Amino acid sequence: GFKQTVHKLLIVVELLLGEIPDRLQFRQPSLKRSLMPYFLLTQAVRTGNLAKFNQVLDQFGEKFQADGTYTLIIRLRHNVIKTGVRMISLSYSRISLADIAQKLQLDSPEDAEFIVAKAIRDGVIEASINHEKGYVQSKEMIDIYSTREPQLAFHQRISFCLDIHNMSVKAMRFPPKSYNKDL
Amino acid sequence: MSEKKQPVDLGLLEEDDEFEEFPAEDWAGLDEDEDAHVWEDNWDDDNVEDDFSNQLRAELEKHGYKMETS
Amino acid sequence: RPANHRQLTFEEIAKSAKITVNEVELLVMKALSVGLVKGSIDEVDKRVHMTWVQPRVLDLQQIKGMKDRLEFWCTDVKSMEMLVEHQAHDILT
Amino acid sequence: HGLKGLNSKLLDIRSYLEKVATGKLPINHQIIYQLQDVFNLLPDVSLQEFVKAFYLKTNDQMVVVYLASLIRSVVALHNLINNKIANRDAEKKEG
Amino acid sequence: LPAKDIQTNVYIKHPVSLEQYLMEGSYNKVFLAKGNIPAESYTFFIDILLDTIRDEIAGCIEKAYEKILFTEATRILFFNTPKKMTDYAKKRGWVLGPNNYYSFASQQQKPEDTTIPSTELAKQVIEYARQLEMIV
Amino acid sequence: DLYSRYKKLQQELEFLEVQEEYIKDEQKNLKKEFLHAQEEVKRIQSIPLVIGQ
Repeated sequence: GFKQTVHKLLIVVELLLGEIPDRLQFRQPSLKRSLMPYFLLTQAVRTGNLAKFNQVLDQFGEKFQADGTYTLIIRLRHNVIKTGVRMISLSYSRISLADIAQKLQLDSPEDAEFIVAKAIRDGVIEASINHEKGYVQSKEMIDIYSTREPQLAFHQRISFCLDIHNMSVKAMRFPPKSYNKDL
Repeated sequence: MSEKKQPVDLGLLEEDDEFEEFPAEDWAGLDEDEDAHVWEDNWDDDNVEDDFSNQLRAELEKHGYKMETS
Repeated sequence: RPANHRQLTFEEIAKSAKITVNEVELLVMKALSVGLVKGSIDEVDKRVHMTWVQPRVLDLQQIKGMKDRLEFWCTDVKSMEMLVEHQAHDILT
Repeated sequence: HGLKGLNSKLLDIRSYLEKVATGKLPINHQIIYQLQDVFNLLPDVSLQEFVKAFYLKTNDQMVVVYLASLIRSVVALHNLINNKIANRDAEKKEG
Repeated sequence: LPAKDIQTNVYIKHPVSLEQYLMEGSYNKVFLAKGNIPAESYTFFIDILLDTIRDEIAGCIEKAYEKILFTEATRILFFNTPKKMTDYAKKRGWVLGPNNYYSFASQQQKPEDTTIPSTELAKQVIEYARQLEMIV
Repeated sequence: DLYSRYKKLQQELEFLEVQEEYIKDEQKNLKKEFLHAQEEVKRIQSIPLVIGQ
């Protein structure tokens, strides 16, 4: 009954990164009714339709926009295109001028490479900016560290995991002392 | 403290007082087909289902016409 | 050159032996046929990788460099021994 | 072990380097060529090919991590159960 | 700030719309919207804001991960006044090729020799014998 | 008596604090003796033997 706030704000701040995990493993008839008005828009984030969903939000929006100051939703109204272009980063490399530009509701040469470059300057993605005949290419290498500097990759994973599991070993050494303390 | 849950439960009582058993039955129209089904798969099936609810829901009957045209 | 990219190319062999590029394969084949060198090169573009070899006469710059690299190895093993044993003896003993 | 090699090598190469410059009465200098040869048979390998070997030995390290964490987590059963069932029952039955 | 005081004036929603455009980063809408501001006398201060963000916009557009051609800098950059190619030649300190901007020192770093991380792994093993066997 | 309990108690602080490294020595040494006697009674069990019923 209380975790609907940390879960609600949790998914609200999780859908900003483009990947929004819905309610999968928890079955309780409180977060369902809490998420019923938010479900249409949190499902509408991934598709990323600007003009339609812009009217869909304020259309039936009462409580999630009446929560106050509409800050993160007024940032979401222009974050739809950033999560959409991040889905383009999860999509193929070559960017066309009509197919994918018309698909992204943005048909112009300047703002295409300009806003895509605004997504490149973030640092969360990887691209190869090259201009040979006018088209903008990208290497989009999202290959994981498998056989690519593994020791430096999961080195901190081994150190941190052994630190947490080792302080858990302390957490299984001390409670036995708190057991044998009285006898 | 466990005492701050009371006003949140009052907000849940207000949400329950908005519609009286309207989302339970109206949403139960789909829950009767969703009951006892793994809700982990209902996120993908509901994702593609709601994604195709606008247009090109089935699209398999149209491929037979799209073979000669594309 | 004992270290620092021992890998080389046939340009130094052909330049020092004033021989063409067609005979360097027979030259290294004879070098491997004598048995004084065991060098096997996995190159694609022409390269010359070598292995164990014996001077058999003398080298003074390799005596001084032997003292340099030898003292360096000794002080590095000593540095690792004092480093690991320093706190290791205090925490484990 | 580092002292076990440190006293030997450090104890030998000092008189060795002394007899290099201050030596006569041939000490079989012929074997010195094999000495420095074998010493130069490891010319500071760049470790480029052995990276995958560090991935193998470090993967075995990960196996030891999972064995230690999981097995110790199994050992925590009897301790983290007896600590409760013994203390609360001895306390509730003490008086 | 959304205290619902007026909410209908262009100056109340101007900073949040300009800051949201800053989150988008689109400079064409700001330049085309320069003449949309009314006779309100803070337009020169808006030009001061553009003067203090032009270093970040021009700095981010000239990141040059691989390479960029001058034909895009003609439109994206400011007017034909050679202030950017002069000040940025003494600020960035890069090479000027045949009407092209070259990018060096990009993903040129050589990987490690695996010697130092092996030493810190040995120290981590020392800490593993420490924490695993300290109370004993 | 009221203010003397501090400095008088400090002697108990030292007397109880001195037992830390002591119980460290006992817990580190008596397990070494435990593996000494453990391997000593383990090596008694020899392979050459007679089989009964």
